[PDB]
Amino acid sequence: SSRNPNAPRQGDDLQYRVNLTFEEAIFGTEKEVKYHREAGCRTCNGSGAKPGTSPVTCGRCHGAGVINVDTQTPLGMMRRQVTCDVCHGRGKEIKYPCTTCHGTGHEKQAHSVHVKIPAGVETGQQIRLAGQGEAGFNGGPYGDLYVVVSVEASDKFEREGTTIFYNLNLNFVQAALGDTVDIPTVHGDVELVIPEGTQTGKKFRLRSKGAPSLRGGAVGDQYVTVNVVTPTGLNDRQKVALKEFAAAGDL
Ligand SMILES: [Zn+2]
Ligand SMILES: [Zn+2]
Repeated sequence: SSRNPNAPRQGDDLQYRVNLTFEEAIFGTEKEVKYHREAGCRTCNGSGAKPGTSPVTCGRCHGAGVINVDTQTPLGMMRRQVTCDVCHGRGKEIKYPCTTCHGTGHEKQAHSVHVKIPAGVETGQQIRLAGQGEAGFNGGPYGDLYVVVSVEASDKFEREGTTIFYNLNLNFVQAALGDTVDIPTVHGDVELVIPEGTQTGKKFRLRSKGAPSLRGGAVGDQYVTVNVVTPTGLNDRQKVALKEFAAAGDL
């Protein structure tokens, strides 16, 4: 959005997709990220000239970057500026460019970054790290680095925001008579008491066993949801107990 062709301009942004485990995301964590950015030659100090040589005033534009283009009218003179045949900038140290960056002041560096992942992130949350990402032009600023969280599934839990979700399979006997089960939690295990008579679908709410909130909130909750499993692959002693169960209870 500026007419000066050699105006300063910010470098390209970068994106890193970082893979987390279910729990890494629930809690905090930290990673070092290794990658190759374009950074700006340390070998030439940013000007693409063999050290001990120098950019020099242009052998056409005479230090202007532009060629005045003057045309005689009846009433006067027309001046058109067109950007220089050669330098397109200011100087012209092209006879001796830096060896590594082939003249443009930008070296492929190897870079590493220390990232605090705050507790509670979900897949697709981004973090902006200001300095990182690619080199600016004509002395402009450095790009930003953007990491997107990508969270791996759990074998036990589903999640959504602060809330954790666990399904409990109960058998008929446990459902009818009640029972006490150990319930997995991202914070460790928790004993839960199942009343006698539990209907399938029942939702139990464990307070503050869910995920920490990004926006300063208190920890969320883990909701346990009961599923009653019909039994299958039943031997004859088992089918007798049930037929005998049926009879006891229509008497
Ligand atoms: Zn260089
Ligand atoms: Zn020139």
